[PDB]
Amino acid sequence: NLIQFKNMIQCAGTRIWTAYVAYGCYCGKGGSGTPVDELDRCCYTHDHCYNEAEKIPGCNPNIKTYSYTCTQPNLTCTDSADTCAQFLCECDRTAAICFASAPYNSNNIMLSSTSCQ
Ligand code: NA
Repeated sequence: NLIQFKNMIQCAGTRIWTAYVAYGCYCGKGGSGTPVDELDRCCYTHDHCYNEAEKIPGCNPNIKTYSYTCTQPNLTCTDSADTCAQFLCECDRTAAICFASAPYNSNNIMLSSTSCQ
């Protein structure tokens, strides 16, 4: 669930989802070239994760609602039976935690430069 993902973001970190709407070559719609930094790599992986999520029968990353808990800054994916929800929650949780641990070079914001092949 896209809504859950953004809430899952501010749980683990301090930066809201808007800070990521357009960063590097992969954070934001689509993605190309090679990630420019640690954060952009976070987004790179997240996208491949969703692409994978779609290879699961009846599994759409945008609409599928999963179960998880937030004991800030701790995230927990409670799903175990539902594979889509499980796998999908893992994607988002991984990215949320990744985002919060990686640095934010405001320079790599909105750039496309030669960097994003
Ligand atoms: Na993306």
